[PDB]
Amino acid sequence: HAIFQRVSVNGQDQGQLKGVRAPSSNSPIQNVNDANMACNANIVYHDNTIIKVPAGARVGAWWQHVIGGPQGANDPDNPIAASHKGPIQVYLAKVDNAATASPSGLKWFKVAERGLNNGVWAVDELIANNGWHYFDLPSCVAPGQYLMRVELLALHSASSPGGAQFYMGCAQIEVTGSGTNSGSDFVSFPGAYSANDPGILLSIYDSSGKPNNGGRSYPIPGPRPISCS
Ligand SMILES: [Cu+2]
Repeated sequence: HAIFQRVSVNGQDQGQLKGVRAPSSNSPIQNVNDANMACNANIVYHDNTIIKVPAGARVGAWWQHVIGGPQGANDPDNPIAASHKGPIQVYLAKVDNAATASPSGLKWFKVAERGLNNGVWAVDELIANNGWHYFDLPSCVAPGQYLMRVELLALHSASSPGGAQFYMGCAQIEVTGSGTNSGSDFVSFPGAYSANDPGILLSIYDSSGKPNNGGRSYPIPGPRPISCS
C-alpha cells in the first residue's frame, strides 16, 4: 500500500499534492476490470494545478505509504512494503482540461515502463530513491493537456488469480515543447489487462523464495511505450 502524491520536473519539485489527484485511503485494485483502474477511487485531494512538463523532461513521481509520508516515524512499509515487488508504468490520456477532466472512458498510451533488471524491480528502485519513481517523458510527445497515470503493480501474491495489486494515480499536466506524437497503441482503463496476462498471473519467486523471478524475464503488461526512434 502506497499513494502517489507529488511530481518533480527536471529536478524541480512542484509541491506536495500539486497537480496530483489522490485518495487518503488506498486499498489496491485487484480486479483488472474495476471502473476505478484509471486514476483510483475515493479521491480526496484534487487541486487545479496543471504541471508544465517539457517533452524530454525527467519526471519524478513520489509515493509514500500514507499522505504526507511518515513525518519522522520509522515506517518499514514506507515508501511501500518491500515485499511489493513489481513494475511501474506511466500512461497519458489527452484531455481538454487536465484540472477538470474526468478519468473515465479515456484513451491511454504508454510513455514509460520499468520492470525487472538483474533481480531489481522498479519498486526496489522506488525504495532506493526514497519514494521517487523517475522516467523521461519522451521528447516526441505532443504538447497539450493530459492526465498522467502512474501505476505500480505489486506481484507478491500474483501467483493466484486476482492476487496482483494495482496502485495508481493521475497527475494533471500540460506537456510543452516540440513533440508531434499523440500515441499509437491505445488502451482503455479498465480494459488494458487480462487477469491471465503472464506479467499479472505469475510466481516472481525462485526456489529459495527470492523475488527475482527465477532468472526469467518479466513481460511488462500493456502496450508498447511510444518510440521517438
Ligand atoms: Cu500493500
